[PDB]
Amino acid sequence: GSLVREWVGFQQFPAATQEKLIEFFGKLKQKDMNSMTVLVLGKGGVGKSSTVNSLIGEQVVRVSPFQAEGLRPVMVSRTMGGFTINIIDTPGLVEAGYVNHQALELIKGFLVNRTIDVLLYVDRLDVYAVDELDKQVVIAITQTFGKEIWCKTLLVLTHAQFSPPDELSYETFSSKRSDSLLKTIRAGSKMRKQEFEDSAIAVVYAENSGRCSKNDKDEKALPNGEAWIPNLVKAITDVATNQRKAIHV
Ligand SMILES: Nc1nc2c(ncn2[C@@H]2O[C@H](COP(=O)(O)OP(=O)(O)O)[C@@H](O)[C@H]2O)c(=O)[nH]1
Ligand SMILES: [Mg+2]
Repeated sequence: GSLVREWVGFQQFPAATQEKLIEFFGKLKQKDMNSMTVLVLGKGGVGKSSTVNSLIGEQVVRVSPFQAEGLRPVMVSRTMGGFTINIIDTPGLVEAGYVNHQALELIKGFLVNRTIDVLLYVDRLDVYAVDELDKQVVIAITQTFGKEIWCKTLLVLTHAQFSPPDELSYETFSSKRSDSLLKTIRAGSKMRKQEFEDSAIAVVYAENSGRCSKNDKDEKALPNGEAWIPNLVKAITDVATNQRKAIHV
């Protein structure tokens, strides 16, 4: 009785987002790609589940303030028009004051005979933190995966609609928060520091909350003004298309 699931969530996205999303995917189909596997890593409570639930369009993955449990990666697979998109929602990687290696390989296991196209690294925008337990996370990642991971990676900051209190210019605030994070990755995963500049990772901002508010065509927009879901897949898409090796060997 099961083959996969009909992306009922898509029919749910506003028109401008539907037709925009139909474009990006149309690209892969033509490049002989009728599937896309996205992974999602990061610390707990950053907004992995919230975001995935956002992209697919339904309540697939469960969100939670206390994301101290979980402990087993779930894959979400929806299809339509002959195209299949799947996201792997990985459990938090920080387990009480430190990286959780138990689960980190539990992830490395979930994907043994698989192929990854895009990896999403999430953290929160509303954080001003010089997080270095952070620097740890960035290491463990390169430890399990490695060289290919960051080239096929993307940085997502959630709570993209965080009004920086008492001091301004969300743009002056956003970058410092993006830069450092990028900086921690260029530096943390030792390989990249000079070469980092060679390819560049890039960032995408997201606002999963139901209070995000809209725009002309009723699609979740950022303060910046554009739709984050639509342009977010654009990114997952460009990365899925650029022919680097993929999480391999
Ligand atoms: N990602 C995200 N979470 C938000 C946002 N606004 C509020 N939240 C809250 O932060 C929590 C994130 O939970 P979840 O995504 O499950 O964390 P995960 O463990 O990384 O998957 C939710 O319970 C939301 O109530 C937002 O813009 N983005
Ligand atoms: Mg989760």
